[PDB]
Formats: sequence, structure tokens, C-alpha cells
Amino acid sequence: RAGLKKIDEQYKKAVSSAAATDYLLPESNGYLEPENELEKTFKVQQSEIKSSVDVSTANKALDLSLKEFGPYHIKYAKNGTHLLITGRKGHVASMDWRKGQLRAELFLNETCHSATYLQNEQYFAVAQKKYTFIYDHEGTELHRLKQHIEARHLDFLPYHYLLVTAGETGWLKYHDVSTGQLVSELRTKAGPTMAMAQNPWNAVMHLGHSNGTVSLWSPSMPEPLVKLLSARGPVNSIAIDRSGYYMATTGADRSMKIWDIRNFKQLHSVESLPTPGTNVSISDTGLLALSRGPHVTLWKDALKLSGDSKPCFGSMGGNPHRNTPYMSHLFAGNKVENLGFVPFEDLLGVGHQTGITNLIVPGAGEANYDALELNPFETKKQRQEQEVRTLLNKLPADTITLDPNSIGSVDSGLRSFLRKKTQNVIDERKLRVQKQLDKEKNIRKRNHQDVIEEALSRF
Amino acid sequence: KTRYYLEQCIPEMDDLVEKGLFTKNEVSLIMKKRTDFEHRLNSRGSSINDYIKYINYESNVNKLRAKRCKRILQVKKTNSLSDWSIQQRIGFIYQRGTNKFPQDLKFW
Amino acid sequence: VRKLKHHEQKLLKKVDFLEDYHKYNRICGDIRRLANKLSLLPPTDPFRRKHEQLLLDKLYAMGVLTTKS
Amino acid sequence: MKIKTIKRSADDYVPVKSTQESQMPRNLNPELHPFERAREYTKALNATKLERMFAKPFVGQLGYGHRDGVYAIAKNYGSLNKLATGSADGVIKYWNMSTREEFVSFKAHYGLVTGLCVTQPRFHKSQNFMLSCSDDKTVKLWSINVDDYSNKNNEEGLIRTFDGESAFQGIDSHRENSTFATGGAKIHLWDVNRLKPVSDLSWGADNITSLKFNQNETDILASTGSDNSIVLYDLRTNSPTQKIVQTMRTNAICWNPMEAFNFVTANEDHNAYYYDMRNLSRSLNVFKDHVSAVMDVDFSPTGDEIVTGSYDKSIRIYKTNHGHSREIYHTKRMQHVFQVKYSMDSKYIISGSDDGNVRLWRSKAWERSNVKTTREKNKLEYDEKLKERFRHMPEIKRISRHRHVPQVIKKAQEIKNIELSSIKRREANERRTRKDMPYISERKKQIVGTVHKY
Amino acid sequence: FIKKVKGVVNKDKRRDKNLQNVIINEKVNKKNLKYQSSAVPFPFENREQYERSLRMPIGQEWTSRASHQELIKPRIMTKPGQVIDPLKAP
Amino acid sequence: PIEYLLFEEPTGYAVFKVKLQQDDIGSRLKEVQEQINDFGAFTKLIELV
RNA sequence: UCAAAGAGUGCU
Repeated sequence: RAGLKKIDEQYKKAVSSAAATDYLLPESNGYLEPENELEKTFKVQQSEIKSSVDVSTANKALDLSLKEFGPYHIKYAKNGTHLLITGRKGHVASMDWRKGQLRAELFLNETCHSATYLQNEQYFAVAQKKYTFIYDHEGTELHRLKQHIEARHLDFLPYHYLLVTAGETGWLKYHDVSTGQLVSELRTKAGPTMAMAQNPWNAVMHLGHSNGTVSLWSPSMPEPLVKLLSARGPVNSIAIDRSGYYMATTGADRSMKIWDIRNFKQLHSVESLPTPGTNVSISDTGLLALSRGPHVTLWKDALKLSGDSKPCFGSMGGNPHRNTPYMSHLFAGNKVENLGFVPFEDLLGVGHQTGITNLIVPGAGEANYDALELNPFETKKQRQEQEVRTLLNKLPADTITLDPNSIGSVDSGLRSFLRKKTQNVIDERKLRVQKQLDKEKNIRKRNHQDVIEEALSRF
Repeated sequence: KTRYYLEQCIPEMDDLVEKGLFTKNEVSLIMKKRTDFEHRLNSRGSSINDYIKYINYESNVNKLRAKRCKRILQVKKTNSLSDWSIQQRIGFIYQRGTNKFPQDLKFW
Repeated sequence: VRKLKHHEQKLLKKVDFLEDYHKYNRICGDIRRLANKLSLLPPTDPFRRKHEQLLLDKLYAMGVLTTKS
Repeated sequence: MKIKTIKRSADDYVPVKSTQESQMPRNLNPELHPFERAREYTKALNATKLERMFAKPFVGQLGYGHRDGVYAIAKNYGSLNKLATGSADGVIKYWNMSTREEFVSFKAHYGLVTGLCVTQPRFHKSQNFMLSCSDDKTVKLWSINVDDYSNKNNEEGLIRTFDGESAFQGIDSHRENSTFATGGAKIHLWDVNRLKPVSDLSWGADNITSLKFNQNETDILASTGSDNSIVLYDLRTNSPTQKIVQTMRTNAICWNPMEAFNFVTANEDHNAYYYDMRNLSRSLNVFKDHVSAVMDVDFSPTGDEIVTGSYDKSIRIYKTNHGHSREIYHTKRMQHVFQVKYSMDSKYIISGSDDGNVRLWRSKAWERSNVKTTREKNKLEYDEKLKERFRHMPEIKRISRHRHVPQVIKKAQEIKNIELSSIKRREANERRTRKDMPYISERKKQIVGTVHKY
Repeated sequence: FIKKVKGVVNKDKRRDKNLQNVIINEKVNKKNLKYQSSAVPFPFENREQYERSLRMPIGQEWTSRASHQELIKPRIMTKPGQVIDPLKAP
Repeated sequence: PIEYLLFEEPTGYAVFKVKLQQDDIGSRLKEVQEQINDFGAFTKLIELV
């Protein structure tokens, strides 16, 4: 009791001290509070929001008209300082979207599917046609990954320095950027991969397939960790929140499902989608984004176990319980390709046919980042020191498990021929001796636990 | 060790909010100013004028607290950490400045 | 990345991932491989004797072999 | 309506002055810090790897050593950098371990220097004193001029001689007062201001090979006999108190500087035994790693560690609570360790071998003697608790426990392990039929008998 | 003659039982021996106490500055350049 | 065991207080000899009173 | 100029 109790106060005193440091957070998140009961938050338009917000916030809501090499897939850097755009016809650009500084621009005459940044913005990978290429900060080709073929989805695990690829061959492959060796290559055996998402809490990969299932993968295991049936047709998109507690999927059957992936319990099944969903994203604050062709719809406080938190399109006579859309926006005559919430910003990046747009979404980003992990105001000296120390503390690939808290639990001539005979006899005696010892133990357990026949019992 | 000094302010700030003298929003503004001063004191090129500014700012926080005590609590002295926290802090700034700049007779 | 200190080098090594004669190297290696597989074949095979001579003639004609070999 | 968005003031995050330090905002929300378990483990593994590449325990040797083997080391318990050594040449030296140079060297005895102790005689700052005994049957008191203080400005040399009828084999001084004890053919009690022994202590006719005063209960003394016995004495009663006989001889005794009733013994059966004074029928612990006789043993002044020197040419360090050494130190030039001591700061180990050299070692090989910044001391402290948390991890054991052991010691251990398992399998066979063969506690096998039963 | 062969998990002990639309492969979810402690480290006297400690992360990414200092402070602390004298009479 | 230091200058007498005492057995080790040269490390040893 | 990489100086 004393030993087990004393540990409890040591634990309780630590958590209280950590909570007490919340008084030092330099800022607070945004919101879209309605004043009057008639005023509805999903009637607010980007024109109105730009008017109210300050100059810098309005300048962040970038729009880029690219009519030629679309549609465009976006990806923001983990600290939100750099934007990576890839046109389907092969226009790939890397830039710092605040200071208007272009770090690279490639005009590959090829079909590009997706691109991602590596451990920082100095390096990125592009899933081009038939191969995946890695580039420098300035756009110089470093490597062509010959093993990664027909990859359509890319992701980077930052704490593991791993690059993940998936495509139509049904191959999930892990590549170590630090060492440049194929860590693991797994056969999905489910056909082409329709969607891919990492869980940032345990670094497990979630693949969607055409059979309506979502499988969970780790580099060191040859079979999926878990399989979830979350659609009656192919799964188009998968989104996982920062805590790694919830998962959102959209299939090609006008279905959207919110999952509890710690316990593997389905929470909501929104079947009222007018058209199939194309993309889903979850922000740091937990806002749920959905795109249906030219529409973008947001929900607030939807990732909860309560039944009232179920997302709803519209409202039934203004019923309070129904979770109406938090915000909405329509790109008339323009389809949405993908959605990216800007880290540590109240912005939602949207890649579409015409180019790139950032929508101002109050209460979308994490207002208070931690500079030890990610720093939007990082200097190059801090960037390169952070590069070395994150490389020193690289987590091995085989530490990836469903539960991240698994680690740390108690648990000649004739002479050769004559030598052979003796060793055979020596081994035989060991078996004979062990048989007697086993028999003696059996006796210990046995001991521990007609009138004519009686007469002749002595014989 | 700038964070060591910032965390010493937390128990006082919590006491201010509990007693109702300052709101959480207002307390955040106060700690934002303190964070800037602490970095200024702990950097290169720091002068005695930086300490004087931080002492002057802390004194004004004390005056504002004293007025909200009678205006809100309607008490001369609320028995809690907030009463003597600022005065203790100000004396600590004076010690740090004098040790850093023993030449300045004005600060002494 | 930046130059690694002494202790960083010991802990982690070979992390420096991410005029070239690669193509000509491939040609020289491919010629060596083709000559090697030819040697594996029985010496008396007319097929073997014909193709090695063709390889000598091609390289002679290309000029990489200044004299017959 | 009410519209509020994330708004960053650049001045808060990017200071206007180029010399000011940029604010480093922190958010302790666990959602921003994944993989706590894996990261802490990986840091521990790296700290274990760093500890091996920084383990450099040898620091140097004192001067040119002794002409003959060193068989007596005496530390000054009140001075940190001062050391007294004697050799079989008959020579005794007083050292300045800071400069690694001698204050003075004396040709003290014709025979072997069989004992040495530093004292502060109270005859009825500028000078230090040391007592030496030998088998030439004399004890000599010497004075050394030292440079600790400059309050004055000599008489450096032999001050007094005590003649004995028999050869002297060991010497120790009472901490509080001026009396000292010598153990030869009889254990004698002496006063500085008398030339004949003041009291005669002896259990019987057997001779005394070594003796050590207690450090806290200063009136209690322990001695070792040639008949494999340990005798306890008390000066308040001027009598021996208890006697236990062991299966083999004990070479050295050290009292715990932090527990007045605990002492450790260096034994000839490869073992060091930890004993409680009040109950000597069993041992508190056994230290088991050496492959030859243990010749000397010493406590760290913090009382949490012991160091053992052995005839197998190695020095081992143990935690008092654990029966296996955490460390082994060795060199090709070290030949038979007869003395080991801890510096009074507990940071260094002094050894004296029979090749004639007095070496200095780091008590912890990966530590260093320079002053550190708080940012070092925090990082090094963090690694220690982190290594302590994950000691029994399969990788961290492999890196941490690995040592380069000399091939002689490794082979002697393997032969020793076979011998023990041969004994165990034979006693296991005997128990299948023998009705009354008692279990013998490992902590009691070495005791052959005790005089006063309880 | 029938021999019972132990499997990965009994059909009645599976985690995915009572979870609809979920398949959990217990064969790939086995814990790795590479990361299991061989024994309970000192000073924890019980396995349960050891497992409680691991829940608390010592690092500063998960702890405040002041709370970090208490956790990393070693039990035995001494100051350089002074002789540690034997314990005086209480 | 040093607590105060006396230095004589052409301009006057300066008294310093020894804050931390350097290792004596390890005095000749290079790292402690380097600390004497480095001002940042030296200021941790003494301070002017 | 920016942009990535070194090597010394001052200072906390």
C-alpha cells in the first residue's frame, strides 16, 4: 500500500503541475459564436469573415489561379510554414506561403498523383507516374525509388523517419529516408488501395479497399493488425484526429462513418449524404470537414460518443439536438480534390481544379503549439539542430504497435569415429537419467494424492 | 532558465482568478507582459533600465490588485498568496539587478 | 544535415542518404557478365565459339578494342 | 456575429532586438507529444551507449611508485588529497594526490612495512603525522611538513619509536583520541605518550593479522586472526566481546562509515562478506565476483558502495545492497591488488599492487571532474534516472553489462561455474534418498562456529 | 487418441468477439519479447508498482520544469572538494 | 576548503568569495585546467565581494 | 541578393 500509494501521489502531483502550466499559454483559439438565436453559423460567408478579421489573417487566405496543370493536391508542412502543391499534369511547386517565397517548381511532363514533405521542408517526395521521386529544397532530384511502383498515396511518419507508399499493386512499402533502405514491403491482398491515413498517436497505417473494409498495418507484421468494415463499397477517404481516438471514413455509397478506433466501436453512420463524399479531414481542434464535389461542409463537436453529436445536413425546424453544419462553402463549377487544415492556423486549404484556396475557419487550428516539437518561427540554426536530435532519437520501426505503451512490461580417421560413439553414449545416458527423474516425480504426486481375491492377495 | 521564473508566477495567477479579482483573459495579458520582461532580463545586452521597467510594471499590478480587492471583495487584505506575491517578486528583481550591475548606484 | 559531432557520429552512422559514368559502367559490367556466361558453356560448343567472336568483332568495330584480342 | 481567429503578434514571437532571446512557447497537452514510452526508451538506449564510449576510469599513477610492491595504503581521513603508502622495500611515502608528487620519502624499517596509518597525535596545520609498523619489531612515528596552510615561517623526520617483543602485522589509530592498536603475535593497545603498550588485548595465543577501528562507535575494534577468526573488542570495557570462526582466513575488514554496526570482510574464498555486529551468526550479504582471494576492501564515505581488490589482478565495485559487482577495473601493468581505498570525496579509487605502483581510478568511469552548467547537470541527471528505469530491458542490459574482462578471469569463471554445477548436481542426487540432510543458507555456510550463542 | 494443440487464443477469449464489423488478428498482436523487462527494477518491490511508474513520463515534453527537477534529482548528492566525514552521533 | 581569495592589483585590493570548490585530486586533469582558461566556467568558481 | 553548407570571434 505505502509503495503503491506513494507512486500515486507522485503521479497525481505531476499531472496537476502539468495542468497548472496552462496559465502560460500565450493565446487562445478562435470561434464563430452566434449572438442572436436566429443567426446561423453556417450562413456566414468568407466575404463577411475577411471583413471582420485583421489584415494578416486576410492575407493568409491565399488563392492561386492555376488553370493549366490541375487538378491540384495540397500538403502543408507539419509546422504549417510551407505548402506543397502537385498538379495532375505534373506541376509541382514548394513555397513559403506567407512570405511569398518559392523554394522549388518542377514542370515534370508526367502524371503526378501526390507529394509529401519529409522530416522538414528541405526534402519532399512526389508520387509520379510509375515511380516515386525525392527532391531537394531547390527541386533537384535526389533519388528515384525504383521499388515503390504505381504508388498513389504518400505519407511520412516523422518520429520514425519512415516514408509509406501504397497504390494499385496492393503493396504497402516502408522506406527509411535516413538510411535509404526498404524497411518492409507488405502485400495487402485486397486489390488497389483507395485511401491511406496514418494514426499520429501510434503510427499505424489505415488503408481503404474496394471491399468496404479498413485494415490497420505495421511495418514489422506481415498481416493487418485489425480489419474494419466501414462501407458497402470502396472507401474513398480516411481521416484520423490528432489524439488518434476517432476515425472518419467516406465510401462510394453516400456513406460517412465515425469510428472509435481505440475500442473499435462505430459511433455515427451519416447516410444522408446527397452525393458521395470525396474527402474528409479532421483539424487539431476536432472540426470534421467533408467535400462533395464542389461543396465543403464543416461540423463542430461531431467526434463524440453522444448521439446528439451525429452530423446532420440542415436542421429539423431548428432542433437544438441536431448537429447542423458548423460552416459551409461552395466552389461553383469546380470540384474539390483534397482538403488540408493548415497547422496552428484557423485556415482550411483546398486543392481543386482551378488551383488552391484557403478558407478562414475560426476555431480550426491549435492556437498554442509547442516549440520543442514544432516551431512555425524556427530559424535555420534551430531547424538544423532539430534535424540532428530528431535523427538521434529515431524510433525503430519494430516499436510500432497497436498500443504505443507496450514497451516496458515484466516478462581423424578412426579417432573421429570413436569420438562419435562415446558422445552418442553420453547423450543416451542423459535421456535415461531424465526419464528416471520424471518417473520419481510422478510417484511423489501419486503418494501425495471377492473374498477369495483377498485371501490370495499375498501372492 | 526563463521558464523557471515563469512557473513561479502560476500559484499567484491561480489565486487571483480564484478570488475573482482578475479574469482569466486579464491574467493572460499580465503573464504575457511578464514573459517578455523575463526574456529581456535573461538575454545579452540587458541593462539596468530593463529591471527598472519590470519593477515599475510589477508595482502597477500591485496597485491594480489592491483596488479590485476593496472594489470587489470589499476587504482590506484577503488571506491568500496574492497579497505578498508581488512584493516578494519585486524584491527578487532588485536582488537580481544589483548582483548583475553592482556599479549602478541609482539602482542600489 | 549539418556536420555531426564526435559523439553523434558514434551513435548513428551512414545517415548521409537523401561527371557520372553509371551507364558506361553498366556496359563494361554487362560485357563482363556476357563473357562470364560464355565461359560457363562447354568449350567445344559451336554456339559459344560463334558468339564470343561476334563480341570481339563488335567491340573491335566500335573501336573500344584498338587491336584484335 | 462574434468572429475571433488565431492572431499572432510577431513581436511576441520574434523579438525586435537581435540580441534578445526568442520566446519558446510550451504546450503540455499530451496530444502534442506522442510516443512517450518509445521515446523515453530510445533515449535510455542512447544514454547507455554514450556511457560506454565515455567510460575512461584510469586517471594516472602517483609519481614513480615504490621500488618494491605496495602492501600498505593509509588515507588521511581529514585531508582529501593526502595519502600514505609503504612497500616491501621498507620505504614509506607521503603523497600529494593533487600534484601526484611526494611530500617526503623515508627508509623507515629494515623489514617489511606490515602496517601504516595516518594520525593526529595529541602530545601532552603545519605538519602531518603517520605511524608505521614492521616485522623488524618496531613502530615509528613520523612527521611530514605539508603546504596546506601558510600561517607559519620544520623537524621533519622520526619523532618516536616503540620497541616490541614480537613482530607487528597491523596498525590502526583511534579516531577520537591518540591511542593506537597494533596486531602482531598479540594485539596491543598503545598511547603516543608511552613507549610500552598500555593494554594487552588477546583472546588467546593466536596471532592477529589485521585490525580496523570503527568509525562511528569509536571504542569498537575488530581484528583478524591466523586461525580464520574475527574478534570484536570494546575499549570501554578493555576486553574482547565476540569471536566467530570462518572456513577461510579474512584479510581485511572495513566498517561502514554510515552504519556503526555494519562491517564488511575481505575473505580468501573469493568472497567479501557483509556482517552485522549485533548478530554475527549470519551475514547480511555476500559479494561473489572475484576469482582469487580478496585482499582488501573499503567503503565509500557515503556508505553505498564497496571496492574490493583481489589476487586475480582486478578491482571490483559493489553496491552494498547487491551481491554482484557493477564494475571491474584492470590493466596489464597491474599485477596483484593488495590495497584499495576511496577518496574522502568518494569520487576516486586508489589501488596499490605488487608491481610497485599506486594508481588512481574514477569511481564512475563515465563521470568527469570539471564544473558543469545547469544544462549539463540536468541532462546527465535525466539520463541516470532514465537508465535506472529501463535497466532490465534486454538491449540495455547487453550494452550496460558488457565489459572487457581479461581472458584469465573469464576462463577462471567458466571453470568455476562448471565446478559449482558439479557440486549442485551431486547434492541434488543425494536428496533423492537421504532423509535428513538440512538445507544450508548461503549466508551461513562460511561460519564454522561462534563463541557466545544466542 | 487426441492431442490438444494450443493456439494463439481460445475462440471464447478473443477481443474481437462482441465487436461487430471488426477482426483483430491476435497472432500479429503478440507482444515482442525484445521490449519486455526481464525483472522488476529496484526500488520497486512489486510488478504492479513498476507498471505504475512507467505511466508517468519523466521527460520534459510531458512534465513541467519544476516537476522535472524533482524527478531527475538523485538520492545520493554530494558537493565537490569536501571530505565526507562519518555520521555524527544523533 | 577555500572560501575567500585575496588579489592585489595596481589599482587596489580585491576580495573574492569562492562559490564552488574545484576538485583537488583531479586538479591536473585537462578538463579542470581548461575551466581556468574559459571565463564562463571560471565565473562559477568565484565572485567579487 | 536570397538560398542551402562550413570555420573563428564576442557575449548570456
